[PDB]
Amino acid sequence: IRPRSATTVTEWDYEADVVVAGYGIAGVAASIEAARAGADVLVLERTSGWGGATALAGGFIYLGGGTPLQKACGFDDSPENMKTFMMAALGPGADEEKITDYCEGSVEHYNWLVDCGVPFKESFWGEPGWEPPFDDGLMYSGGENAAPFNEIAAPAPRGHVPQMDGKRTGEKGGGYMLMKPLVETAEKLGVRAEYDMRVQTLVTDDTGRVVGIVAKQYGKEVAVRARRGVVLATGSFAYNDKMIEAHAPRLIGRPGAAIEEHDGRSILMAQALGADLAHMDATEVAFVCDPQLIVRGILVNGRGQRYVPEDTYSGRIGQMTLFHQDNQAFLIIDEASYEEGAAATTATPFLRVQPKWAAETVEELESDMGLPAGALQSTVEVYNKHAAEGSDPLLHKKSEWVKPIGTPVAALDLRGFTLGFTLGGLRTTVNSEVLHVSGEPIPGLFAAGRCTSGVCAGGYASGTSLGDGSFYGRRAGISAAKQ
Amino acid sequence: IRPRSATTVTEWDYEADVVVAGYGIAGVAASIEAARAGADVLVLERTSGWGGATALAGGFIYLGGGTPLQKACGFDDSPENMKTFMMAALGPGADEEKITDYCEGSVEHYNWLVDCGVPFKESFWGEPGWEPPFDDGLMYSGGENAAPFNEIAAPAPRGHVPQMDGKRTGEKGGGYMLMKPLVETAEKLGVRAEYDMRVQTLVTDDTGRVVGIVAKQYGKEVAVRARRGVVLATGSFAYNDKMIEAHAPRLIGRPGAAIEEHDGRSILMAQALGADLAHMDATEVAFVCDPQLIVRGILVNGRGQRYVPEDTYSGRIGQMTLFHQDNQAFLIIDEASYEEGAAATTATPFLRVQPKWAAETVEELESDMGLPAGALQSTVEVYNKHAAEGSDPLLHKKSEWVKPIGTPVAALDLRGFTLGFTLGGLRTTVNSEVLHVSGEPIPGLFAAGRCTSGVCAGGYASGTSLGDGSFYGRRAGISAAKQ
Ligand SMILES: Cc1cc2nc3c(=O)[nH]c(=O)nc-3n(C[C@H](O)[C@H](O)[C@H](O)COP(=O)(O)OP(=O)(O)OC[C@H]3O[C@@H](n4cnc5c(N)ncnc54)[C@H](O)[C@@H]3O)c2cc1C
Ligand SMILES: Cc1cc2nc3c(=O)[nH]c(=O)nc-3n(C[C@H](O)[C@H](O)[C@H](O)COP(=O)(O)OP(=O)(O)OC[C@H]3O[C@@H](n4cnc5c(N)ncnc54)[C@H](O)[C@@H]3O)c2cc1C
Ligand SMILES: [Cl-]
Ligand SMILES: [Cl-]
Repeated sequence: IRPRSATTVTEWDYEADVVVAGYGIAGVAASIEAARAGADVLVLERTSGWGGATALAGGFIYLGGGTPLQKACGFDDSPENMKTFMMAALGPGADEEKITDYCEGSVEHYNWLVDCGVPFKESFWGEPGWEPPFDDGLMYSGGENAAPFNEIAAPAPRGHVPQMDGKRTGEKGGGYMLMKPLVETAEKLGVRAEYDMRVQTLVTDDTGRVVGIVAKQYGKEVAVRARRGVVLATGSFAYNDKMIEAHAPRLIGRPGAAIEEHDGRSILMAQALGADLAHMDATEVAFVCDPQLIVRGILVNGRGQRYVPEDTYSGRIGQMTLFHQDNQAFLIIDEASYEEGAAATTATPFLRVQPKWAAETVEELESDMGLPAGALQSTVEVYNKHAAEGSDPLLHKKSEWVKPIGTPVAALDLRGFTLGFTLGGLRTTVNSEVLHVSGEPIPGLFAAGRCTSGVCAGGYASGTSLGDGSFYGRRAGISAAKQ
Repeated sequence: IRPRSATTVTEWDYEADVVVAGYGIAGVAASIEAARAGADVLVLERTSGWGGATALAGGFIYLGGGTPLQKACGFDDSPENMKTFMMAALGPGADEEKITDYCEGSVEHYNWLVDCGVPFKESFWGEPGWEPPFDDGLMYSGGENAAPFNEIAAPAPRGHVPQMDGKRTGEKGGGYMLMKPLVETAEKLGVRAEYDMRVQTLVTDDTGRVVGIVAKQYGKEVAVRARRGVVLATGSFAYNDKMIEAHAPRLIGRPGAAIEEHDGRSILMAQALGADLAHMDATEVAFVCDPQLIVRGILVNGRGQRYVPEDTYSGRIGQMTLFHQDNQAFLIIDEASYEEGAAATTATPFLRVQPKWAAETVEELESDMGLPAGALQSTVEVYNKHAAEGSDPLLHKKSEWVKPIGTPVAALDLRGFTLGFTLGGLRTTVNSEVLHVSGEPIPGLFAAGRCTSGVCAGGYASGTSLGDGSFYGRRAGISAAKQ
């Protein structure tokens, strides 16, 4: 992992101006910009083909500030409103400079993606869910339309989703129709790609400039020269158990990144040169229960207490459950509401969890679940008293979802229903330069995507990973192509 | 911050075998061991005198496994029981190798401290509090005698406190009687000290070995040669705002380390060489309300819900409040119980917070506090139903503290009552060698105390900082003195 001195490289197996490690969203975006700038670009991919986790993703891309898609669907937004939301939802300690930059450039970035051939349907999906069941292009994806954020920033949906039939998240998701037009663009520009390239070490000259990389390809060591810059774009550290334990131990035993190649190597390679890190504890957290069920009940913790409005983003429900309720949750839902939720339109019918307990009364359900007498009954009594008036003054679930819980009543056992991926990584500038602990860029070294600390510092919104990876991937390619 | 090449050092201002940066607990312990091993030892201290944060501390030192002090006070313990507790309480992701080592060596370490002249009174203080009001030597300090840990490990008090009259935490605390006998020991051994030394940069040779440091002393740059090793012992990063934002943003605006010199420089200096880090998000959190009040009431969050047994360690109450209840807490307490708590013996009478609201009934108190109708009433009704039977089945506060809340009733406003210090830092071995991201020690470089990730990975127990700093300080001195 220690850097290799360039003087010890006897021959270069490959050479380019800009060498991009990783052919996912950040890597392809960097390749396009670098090639447009006139650089000779070579992408190094560890597997046998392009796409990475991006091709398996739902395809949300977190964009706003008044995109053509938001306008076509009748939703106002601005860069200031988007920034207000993201600072509140994606912290604490969110990078104000980076978020401001991302928001100010968002509409241009949407148009840039469309120019590369990424298609979006001018239609909005408005029901709770993890993704649009159909090929709709816009959806709420960060809890913008739920408490507390709906009182902090004006709600606007920012989940932009490429148009695709037969989306299968985890196999070939909406994220595939982000990657494919970008790959076609890169290929037409003359971007080169080498496969089975497992990048291992950075090569530096006696000034400390990064001037190439060492990799294993087809079983043997190879050295790749980078005349202008190396862009690290190899993904997260979710599958590196030692790093999870040391940095993000809330994910011990509940890994949820899309691919195994997310082993943190590029973070380590850069740390070896003195690169700085940020938010290494930050984690996306999914909650594997269908949102159409969740929104029609109340979530309670292991003490029978409500703790999150049930109409926020499911990922935020995941974080609140794992982080603050010791990963213990139950959905309390009356039989009629469960039936309505189970019949509702969803992209994830496989997440329709069946109730574990069912009873004629809340008092019986409470004793069935092993809760102390009154713990659940009181929660339901107080909820119902205010719900009869359409009001949730405790957690501010929107009134359209608020009504008394009736009988018979059921409980879904949602203990240990979370998993996630890492959000921390290398510290980078808005130009995607990797920062040394001195606060200065490391010459020749750029990075984007989930090997970096991006727009999310703590909280997460769906789309921010493909959003920041593509946005800052572009910046890394622009910067790396400079002479 | 980038390392200085030794070839560029034209003259060394000072030279020693073992150079210790920082004259607090970790630094003095390292100095004693290195000098006992026959090394020429030089301590570099940034301020005008020794002691650092240690001299201002309450003086708890987290020790167990059957110390002479535990035995004299009639408390059984073993290294296995101590390990079981610490793994459960100081995680998640606690370092099992390090905790096991610390527990197996704890009794020897207690005896080592006594041999150096640290005095302890053979007496135990049993009432809730932040420290013994008098000169008692033993106290519970980590919630060992409260849920959930009292069902996971056999309770044993491990807060060992040096004997001292007129202890004033933040000025000259019990921690002073840890530091003073150790300084006397170090002085008799011939340990040298230079003051106004602000260490800035490590010096490396062409193999990457750390062979000295560069510092500013008395206004000018100086270079200090370390023939055998450099021990970094300069404290935490709590006062470095940029590092707090990037790594531990839960502490933004609520700093609570004892001294300003905790600016993270040694963490950065070592990262520049490729040193690895762990648990950079981990934070001790104090809760600035007297424990004799807290234990006689119920704590509720901003939704009027209980969330922590009120007889656990106050620091754990702090963490639960800041981390999981958005820093919002209120103590609900009846007038009679408040009077009894306010009259109880404490080291911290200045933390006797006065109630903000007082009412004849819980229903009135609830509406006074702005809580929704029923939110607080139901909490108190359920608590009281079980408390009439001496039982807290929700949070398992011990029965001796459980009884119905009566009337009139008051609420203390404990929103924004937390502050803390950082627990993350350099990754070190059990021999206090600083680890590179490669997993190999950096030659010549050792570290201990709050510039390192020690026994705490997340949770905190009082005494673990002076405990691990002194224990791993010894190891750093032993390792650094080797040829
Ligand atoms: C179920 C699920 C759904 C998701 N849906 C969304 C979504 O809708 N919107 C969103 O924003 N995020 C989503 N994500 C997250 C998103 O998929 C990833 O965070 C994102 O794709 C990472 O982009 P990247 O360019 O950093 O990594 P990738 O797209 O994974 O690309 C990294 C590439 O680097 C290669 N690589 C790894 N190591 C090396 C090496 N040593 N040498 C050379 N190459 C290497 C990999 O094989 C890979 O091709 C989802 C995640 C999950 C688990
Ligand atoms: C109110 C309060 C009470 C506490 N009580 C306890 C307790 O009872 N038990 C417990 O375990 N913990 C307690 N702590 C924590 C404990 O005080 C510290 O964590 C511990 O003293 C740190 O030990 P150290 O050796 O790392 O740092 P220190 O003891 O602070 O020593 C570090 C030394 O390095 C010097 N230094 C800094 N930078 C440089 C530099 N660049 N060059 C040279 N020198 C430098 C400093 O001036 C200082 O003298 C308490 C904290 C607070 C805030
Ligand atoms: Cl992923
Ligand atoms: Cl401190």
